[PDB]
Amino acid sequence: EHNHASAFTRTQDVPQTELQEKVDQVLQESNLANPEKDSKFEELPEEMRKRTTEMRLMRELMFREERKARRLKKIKSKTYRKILQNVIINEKVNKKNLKYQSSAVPFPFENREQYERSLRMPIGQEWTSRASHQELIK
Amino acid sequence: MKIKTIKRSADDYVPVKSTQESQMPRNLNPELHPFERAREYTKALNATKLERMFAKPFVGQLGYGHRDGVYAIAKNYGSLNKLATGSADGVIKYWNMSTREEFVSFKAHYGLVTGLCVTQPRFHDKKPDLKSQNFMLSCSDDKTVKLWSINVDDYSNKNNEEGLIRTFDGESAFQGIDSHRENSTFATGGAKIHLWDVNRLKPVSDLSWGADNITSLKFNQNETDILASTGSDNSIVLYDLRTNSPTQKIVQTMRTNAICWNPMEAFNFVTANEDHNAYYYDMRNLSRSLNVFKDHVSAVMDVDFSPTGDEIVTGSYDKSIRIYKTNHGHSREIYHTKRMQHVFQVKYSMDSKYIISGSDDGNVRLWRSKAWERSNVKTTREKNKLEYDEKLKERFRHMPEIKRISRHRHVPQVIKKAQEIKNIELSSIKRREANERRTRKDMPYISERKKQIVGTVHKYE
Amino acid sequence: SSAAATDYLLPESNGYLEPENELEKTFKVQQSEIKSSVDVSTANKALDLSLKEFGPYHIKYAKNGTHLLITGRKGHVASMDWRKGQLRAELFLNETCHSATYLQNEQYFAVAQKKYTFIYDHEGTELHRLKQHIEARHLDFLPYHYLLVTAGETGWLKYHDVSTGQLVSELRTKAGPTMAMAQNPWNAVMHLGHSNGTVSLWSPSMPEPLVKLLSARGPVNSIAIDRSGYYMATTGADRSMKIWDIRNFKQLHSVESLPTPGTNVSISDTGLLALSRGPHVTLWKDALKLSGDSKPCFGSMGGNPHRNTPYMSHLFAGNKVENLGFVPFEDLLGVGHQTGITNLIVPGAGEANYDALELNPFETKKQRQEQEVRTLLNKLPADTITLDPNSIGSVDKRSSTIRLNAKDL
Amino acid sequence: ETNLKKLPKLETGFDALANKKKKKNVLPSNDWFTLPKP
Amino acid sequence: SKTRYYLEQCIPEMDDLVEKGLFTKNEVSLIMKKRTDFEHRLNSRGSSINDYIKYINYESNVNKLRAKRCKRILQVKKTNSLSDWSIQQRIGFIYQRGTNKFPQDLKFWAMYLNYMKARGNQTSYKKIHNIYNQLLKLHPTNVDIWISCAKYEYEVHANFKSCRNIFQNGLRFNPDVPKLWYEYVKFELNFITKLINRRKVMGLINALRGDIALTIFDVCMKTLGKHYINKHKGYYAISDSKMNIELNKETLNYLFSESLRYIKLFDEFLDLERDYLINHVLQFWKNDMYDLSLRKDLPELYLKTVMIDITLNIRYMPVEKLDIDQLQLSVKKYFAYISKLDSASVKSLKNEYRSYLQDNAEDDPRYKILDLII
Amino acid sequence: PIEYLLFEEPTGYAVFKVKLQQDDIGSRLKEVQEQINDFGAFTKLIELVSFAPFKGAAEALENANDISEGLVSESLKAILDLNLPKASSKKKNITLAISDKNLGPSIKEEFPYVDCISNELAQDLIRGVRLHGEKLFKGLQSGDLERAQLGLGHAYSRAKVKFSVQ
Amino acid sequence: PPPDEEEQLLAKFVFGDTTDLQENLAKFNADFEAAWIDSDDEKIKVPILVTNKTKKLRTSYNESKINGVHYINRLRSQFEKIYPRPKWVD
RNA sequence: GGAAACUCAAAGAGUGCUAUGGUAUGGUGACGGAGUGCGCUGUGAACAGAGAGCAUUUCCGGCAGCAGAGAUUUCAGCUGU
Repeated sequence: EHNHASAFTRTQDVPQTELQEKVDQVLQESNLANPEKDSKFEELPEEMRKRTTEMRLMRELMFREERKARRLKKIKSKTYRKILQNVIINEKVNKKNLKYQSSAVPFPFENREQYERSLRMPIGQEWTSRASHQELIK
Repeated sequence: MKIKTIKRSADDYVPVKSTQESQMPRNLNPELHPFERAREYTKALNATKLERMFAKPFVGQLGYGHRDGVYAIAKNYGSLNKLATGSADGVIKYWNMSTREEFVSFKAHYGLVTGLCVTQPRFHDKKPDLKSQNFMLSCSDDKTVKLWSINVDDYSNKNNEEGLIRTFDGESAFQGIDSHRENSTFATGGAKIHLWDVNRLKPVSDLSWGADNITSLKFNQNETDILASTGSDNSIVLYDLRTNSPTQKIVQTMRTNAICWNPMEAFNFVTANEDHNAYYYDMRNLSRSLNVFKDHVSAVMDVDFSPTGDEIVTGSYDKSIRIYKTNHGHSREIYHTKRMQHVFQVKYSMDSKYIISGSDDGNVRLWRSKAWERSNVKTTREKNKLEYDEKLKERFRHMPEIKRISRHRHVPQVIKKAQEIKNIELSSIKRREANERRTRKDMPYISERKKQIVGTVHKYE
Repeated sequence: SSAAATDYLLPESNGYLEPENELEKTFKVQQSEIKSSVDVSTANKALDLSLKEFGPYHIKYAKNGTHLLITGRKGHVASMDWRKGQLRAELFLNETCHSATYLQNEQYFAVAQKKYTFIYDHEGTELHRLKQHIEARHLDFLPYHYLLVTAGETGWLKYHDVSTGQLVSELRTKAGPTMAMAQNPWNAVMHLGHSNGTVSLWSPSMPEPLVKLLSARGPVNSIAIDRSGYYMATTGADRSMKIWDIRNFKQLHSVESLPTPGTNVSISDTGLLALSRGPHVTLWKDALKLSGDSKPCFGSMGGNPHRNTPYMSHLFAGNKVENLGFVPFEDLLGVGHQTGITNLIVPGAGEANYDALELNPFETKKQRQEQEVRTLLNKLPADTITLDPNSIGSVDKRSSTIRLNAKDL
Repeated sequence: ETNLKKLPKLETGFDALANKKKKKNVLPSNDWFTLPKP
Repeated sequence: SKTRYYLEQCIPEMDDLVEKGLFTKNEVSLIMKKRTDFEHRLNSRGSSINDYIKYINYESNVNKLRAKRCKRILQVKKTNSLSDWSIQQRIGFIYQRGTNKFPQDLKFWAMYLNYMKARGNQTSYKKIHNIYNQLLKLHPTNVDIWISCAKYEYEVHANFKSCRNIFQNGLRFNPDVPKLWYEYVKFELNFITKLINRRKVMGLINALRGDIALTIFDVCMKTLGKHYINKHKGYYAISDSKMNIELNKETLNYLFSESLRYIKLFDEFLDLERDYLINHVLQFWKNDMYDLSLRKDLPELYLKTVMIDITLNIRYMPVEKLDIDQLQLSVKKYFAYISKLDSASVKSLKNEYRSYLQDNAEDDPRYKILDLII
Repeated sequence: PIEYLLFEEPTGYAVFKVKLQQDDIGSRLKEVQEQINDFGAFTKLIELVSFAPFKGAAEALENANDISEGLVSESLKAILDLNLPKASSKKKNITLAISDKNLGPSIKEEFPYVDCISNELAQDLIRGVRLHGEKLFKGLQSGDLERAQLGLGHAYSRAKVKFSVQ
Repeated sequence: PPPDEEEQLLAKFVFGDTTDLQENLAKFNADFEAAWIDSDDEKIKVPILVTNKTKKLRTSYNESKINGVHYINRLRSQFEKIYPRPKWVD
């Protein structure tokens, strides 16, 4: 999988419009990779209680990776701080529907209990839910 | 007294606006749905009958065939629809199987082109242009291996000197060829098996066990440095290309016509030999086959694996081809035609859905691997119906009434009569060996999977 | 588990009526009081046709409750959409008709006439005169098998395939005329009641009855089977209702000495038991259960809670009812009697949640067409009718239960 | 900080378009080639 | 059917929601029959985005009732079981289905984005990125989506690199509406203002200029002029030189009115070098525009830019110390204008007098100013 | 693999994403040849991911001439750079299905990571989306496509012949 | 577990409750002692369970004999439910 | 034979409608989000990234006090339980 064609970045990494090459030659006259703007905001009890205005100022001021590093620094600092009979059935053989039942037990099973435990549940739409039907027929 | 009846209300069951479908309330009570075994038995029976009427497997022959019967075929393992075929009169052809028409033909040699395969030739001075040129090389009995390039219209990136970029040369004839799947290498069997690369005009190494010739060759597809070959002393030899040497051989009863390696299991291969069956062998233990695929009635000429590794196709000297599930050992399907004679080459296309057979009247024919299966794209209702019917035929597979229908084919008269006299012969020898076993003392029970190996170098402990 | 979790998705709830007092008995609740207490749609479903001049009307509903088929004893057969006002066949066949049934639809119905059974299309043109089925008195259609089953004054039971057109089976009952007849909806075997007091369970494969039960003394006036295929209520002419287990063939209940012989029984989809003894119709709730506290009584001697008094009763004071039939997915009991038809609002008496792809009460013309072709395509063969339905995937009860590995051969 | 609070922000109409509502009413409800039949 | 699949996907959350003893079976059957109605209306024929919207509103209402009933019954605010995220996940999937079916109503797309943003910590910003990516793919020409995408990723996340990439890609797609140009110069001025204010703040606790905004200003003028001369006179150039010069004049009027709006909403960025950043637009407008804005017609525009260049230091309050410093500059401006102009001389004199009188003891220094500008 | 599809049309450019490949070997068969006529199965193959409409009839005529003589215009560059993923140029390029074998070279001249296919599979995918048209686009264009076709055909013809109204 | 008014409002929305709808349809309404006592019935005492018609005007299953004024009121309510009370009298 | 129709049925043909699950939502606290590490894309390096993968105890989905945010509900961080 290649990196997706996003609308948050440049899909060629060389300036593709006149605007882009103008902005990049100005920005390489004065670069803005923001290592300076990382080291500028990577600096900033009574620091907790009294500094309730410069804290909000630095919160508004800091950039994306600066705020990520500030969250990581606060997380690491707090984690370092804390830790006669009535029924007569006939038993004749049903010679017309002994063709609807198999002759012996088929190969992968060892007995008809196993084999009929395979056959015991219908996979139909009418007898399972839709999700179970799909799991049974894929 | 409190009282409540059924209030059906007609807003939930027949819709207000006419453009939309009606509600289908369900209720999964088995009281509501009574005949749950009989109903899906009849659906499985109607699925087997629908398969037996939808089985129309012949797609079409491609082109006009050759002039003198197709004895070599090679697919290329990276493009879906391209196919190289060579005949007895030395002509080779490259095929677009979409339009069923040749990109190019080539009077390649003078004798039989006895082998051909395809390459991505790793030259270290030039760069291979594989988006507009395809490469096939081919060996014949006039002591030549020739490498050809083909102009291919598959990408439209560019806009050119097509044929015969080089000519390797041996002192004796060649009989088989297969290309390594990397590193510019191929191997040719013949009077002796040589290894070659596409830069040097001479063999890098001769890797022959003894002074007995080699009839066929296949490289492995994964673990690509393991070769296998069939020699006319009924021998199957494995070679390794790390050690640059043969590895182990076995001698069988009759002669192995072909090998194909399993593309999904990397140590299993299938041999196709002259007693009329195929043998599924493990490379790590050649003392026993791990399957025998038995249903042919004359000498099996060629075998191939599905790219899913789950089934094999197997064309034989009785003028018919047969498709086998890999775990069973009998034929799942037989394809025949009154026009098809003596199928000498079979490949299984990289789609795993079509089967290419080269016969010896000249023609190369496409078939469906699943005959009842059509190749359109399917809406979810028909796709769900088709896989529901497959699962239902699967779980009712052994009922006698649907087994006698799914088992049924029309086989030619010659194959049917050979089949029934083969049956009465095998039943007679089982009767006589049962009598002989009743009398005599120590008759060992030899397995069917061992009944066809006369011996093995590098014995197993 | 996932199939049983659908009871959340079930849309409707079953009906009931509950006493909420100890002075308020449930069998003394009047039909006009029900029609006042329930909604206008159900009150309009409780129809009443007064058809005086032709005979007592055998009633029949389609398997979804959309169509009604009445037959006068004299000649008057009318197939109609009882819930709209649409009749689609009114034919006066001036010989004494006995019974009728729909086949797979409102589109075809079979009537049992003076002797021969006839088959009519949707608008009433005669399609078939069956030269077999010599004297039918009882017709019933088997919808999953497409079989019209026929019994009557001859001692013969005939299964006729409606789709192909072919008489599947002729079976000698060998017990004289067939006094009653019902179909097990579970496994499609036919319970016929004879003049011996004997019910016999039949299949179109075996030329002998699958089972013979000794239900009553005298003859057997009526048989009804639950739709779960578990219980069977038989009324004899010896003033005896008897509830039977079908699967294990035990006799669950024996209500002897009814005041007059029960001429009909019916069992709803929710297991009510509607017995009819001439002018009277009497319904019991939870009577088809194993315990002796579910034996249907007629009064509770001193207020015993362990006595199954009637769930509701009605008196057709003028006449004697001909037959009973519950309307399939609604809370009604259609009783056909000497002066026509009457539906009764019975609140506990119907499956509130049908399945709409088995059989749909709101189905359209295109849905009827495609469902007809699809059920015709998956018609079950008549040989698959066994006493249990789950015995056509198995192995033989011969052919040893361990599979054999040829060493032991 | 108040100047950063009062700097002109980027304006859209997209989430207002999500929270938009309407004031709409409802208004009420030969061939070229055929020769003339004489 | 697929309504059956979705409806029985809804069952484990109400398994859990009956086990946690807040709902009962008879009321959860009622919410299932309402949800059955909605799922059938969704995936049947003749479907509507109002069916989708009413389903989302119903699911949000049963979510709010579930939260209320949880707080009243269990006296916790979440049961940390399945039944507190499944219903918001359902709403998100109804939104995804609706935007896959009818990807044409930006009201529904923006309701999706609003609910997905307001879901809070539980959502993922890459999940918002995915629906921004596919929405910008389907509607590249609609420009408020580009503004909203970049506004979400600067005014919430402060991601300057990705915000610059969004604005450059949008200006690649439709370099014709001036609104995207103005929001890009607005973003660049906001970014450089935050840069110099964090510099000022790090100074007060403890090179890279508006020339970006000037360069995008320059390409804004060039490409907006190109696209107006290509938009009007549309098919061909079948027009004689009278109509060609009429067109070129009108594009100069169009472009210069947009730069007038640019300076009008450019003045309020007064934390950077606002004098330099307005004077560079002044010097970029002062040059020739190939059809004699000064030496011919648009002389009213030349007088407007001359008045702007005069008052460009006099953009001040009634405390007129800058006027007392450099009103001689305005006098020399009026003299240099009236040395050439004929009626624009009297117009510029009366206009500068009226402007200074309207904008400017305190009336006695203003009496000195009135005697000066009299 | 035919991963993306580029359909040019008078209202703008459309990039579709190929969901399911059609058959290569069975591409001449009856069911494969009429699945592109059935719409219920063609929507299993093709999904619309992007549609950049034109700025008017002027840019429509410019892009009609550029598409006619086989050049990548600036709106093409914009929509392809938005939609196609940054694949490699030496190993597994992203595959775009076009209908013009001499527009392909202009696409690889601008995006070297894109190999372009216009053979019979891409041709019948393209004529499937031509056969269905307004149904694939889900309602997202202004202007009826045949009305824009009439305008663009008349404009293209008068440009090509230099029709003067003087 | 008390009730709540906001909870019952949006519960009436979610469960689809037309109870207030039927209440409003029933509510809206389109808005825009005796001259003799005989002193014999009080000391009479009737049986109840001797005939089937009077067998229905018991309030228990243990009542067998009731007082006369009670019995008169029972069959007055029974007369009122045979012939319902019209509006012209009251 | 004929006439009528907001009449009742039985069927045939064509056309219309995103008619779209190639194996169905981002998540049964079994979970999600944040961050890190591995992996991936355009032999080592820095750079540019993708959302398309995999861990595990790094934190959060606990409570207040307090200021901040948007239209009385939700949203955003410091000091301890």
